[PDB]
Amino acid sequence: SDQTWQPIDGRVALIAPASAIATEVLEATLRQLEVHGVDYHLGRHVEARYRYLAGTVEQRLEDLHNAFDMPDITAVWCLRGGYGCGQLLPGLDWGRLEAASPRPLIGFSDISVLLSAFHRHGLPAIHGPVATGLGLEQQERLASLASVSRLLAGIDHELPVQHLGGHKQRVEGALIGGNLTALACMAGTLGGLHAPAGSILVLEDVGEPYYRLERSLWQLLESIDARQLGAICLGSFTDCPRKEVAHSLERIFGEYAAAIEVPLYHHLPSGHGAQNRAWPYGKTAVLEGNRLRW
Amino acid sequence: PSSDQTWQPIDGRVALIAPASAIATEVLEATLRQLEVHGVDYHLGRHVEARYRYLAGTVEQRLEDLHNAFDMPDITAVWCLRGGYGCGQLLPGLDWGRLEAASPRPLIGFSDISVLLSAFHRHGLPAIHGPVATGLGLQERLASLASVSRLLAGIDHELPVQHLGGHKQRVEGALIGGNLTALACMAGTLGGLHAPAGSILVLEDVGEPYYRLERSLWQLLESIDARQLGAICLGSFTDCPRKEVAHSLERIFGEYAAAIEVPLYHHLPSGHGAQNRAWPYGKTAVLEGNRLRW
Repeated sequence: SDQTWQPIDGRVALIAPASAIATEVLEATLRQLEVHGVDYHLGRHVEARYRYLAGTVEQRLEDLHNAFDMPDITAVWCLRGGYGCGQLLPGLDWGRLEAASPRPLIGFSDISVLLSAFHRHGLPAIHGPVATGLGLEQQERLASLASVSRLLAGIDHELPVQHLGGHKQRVEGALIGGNLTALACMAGTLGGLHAPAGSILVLEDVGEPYYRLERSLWQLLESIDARQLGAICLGSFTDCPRKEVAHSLERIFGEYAAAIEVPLYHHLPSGHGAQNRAWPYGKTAVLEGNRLRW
Repeated sequence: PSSDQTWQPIDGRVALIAPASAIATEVLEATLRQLEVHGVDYHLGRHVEARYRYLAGTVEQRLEDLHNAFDMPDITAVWCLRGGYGCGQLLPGLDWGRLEAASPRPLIGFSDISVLLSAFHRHGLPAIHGPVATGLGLQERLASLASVSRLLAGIDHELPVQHLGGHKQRVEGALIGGNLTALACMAGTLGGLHAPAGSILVLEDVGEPYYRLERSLWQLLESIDARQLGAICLGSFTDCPRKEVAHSLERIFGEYAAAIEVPLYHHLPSGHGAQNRAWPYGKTAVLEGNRLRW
């Protein structure tokens, strides 16, 4: 059953590399982790505030590095996205991270920037709910949160997806992407999306008018070797007001996919709505039939 | 000497084009009537009334008009009708040789048009950051509109500024920049900001919460040789809601300017408010005390 958590072996490091956390949401999160018998390590600066950021870059870097020093940690679950994790990229000690035993980094939204950087450096990661999702359709939300422990245990390996137009085909490549806006906002920097040839580019977003999505897509595709992608795979675009625009969002995305001669898929249950099922970031997967399979 | 509301004659013909967002018919008509009141001979691009979603026609249609503005021998300025979104889309197909072959005809606009201003500067073509032509068809506003003809005629040479941070010595370099969001959205692409060493980076924006401004600023500065800039000079940040954020906008921009060790000025009367005085894009200027001069 998909609301059922798997035990998480070892300990989960909780860090806040992006936006600041409300105290009551943090405590509610920890109580839910305890319900589920999850042993955790709370980063020492998770309650820090520096404007809307979870502390200074230096504070966030200390917590992320500490998460990689402890030997019993088997996963690093980001508490909140929002904005700010790209700021850490010029300070990360990548060598200290490759040397630690495997511990997938977990999150979505702004955390997409760190997922991509991790993939570039050969480190495991998971695109899924941030841990404060625990402390906030309700059935779908609960299945999404449960999906993290289930993926860490290796017991889920597929999601449903639909091919939009085109023709029947099989696409195999690395799973990359996440939040369109966050990733576009790293183009031209050291944190630009890692997009090896053949990759399946997953995109989702929230809270944007269509012209801002198009602008972001144009930038992202112009900044990578787009024509060498295997596929573009849309998750959800939630709370994105159409405002009388003549073309649907799928028409716009379809025009871009056609321009680069890459197939377009959609309805992956991934993003900012109730459906946000975890998927392994940077692994080889296959688009076949009605699913994405790893 | 003349009042800032007093236009100068524009000799020859002004090409009106719409390389970004679509144009409302009534606003266009009022624009043309104001040009006629001022004795300005104009030519409307064949596709300026095109619509393709929110864009002023397809890429091919807009390229046809832009190219035509450089093919016609009697055109002495190219005044963009509206910004909004879309002119970066023209960069892949733009024939620079065709533009460079034509007699001098400054490109005028702001907002999204900043993207084209920068590309023109990279190709040694004259340009002006100031009101788009539809601003005519909608006292400080009138002075802003008059400043275009006055700058084409070469009679205005300075704008007021105020020092905000960093060293107080004279800065001399090329005037670059414009809209922060639009320029950040070209980072990592063929249309990225042309930012030669020593430049004075002007920035303005509208309608953004502070975290989005910071995200754009971090991207733009990380994507250029920021440390080699001469200065950052802020225009207006119009309708940018603070919403309880603990740090002021001046504090945030101060922190970034300090991080790259570049002096920071503000209160340039340039942007999306009533104060949008024209300045020469890509021209060498001097920033000293309470003035920017060229």
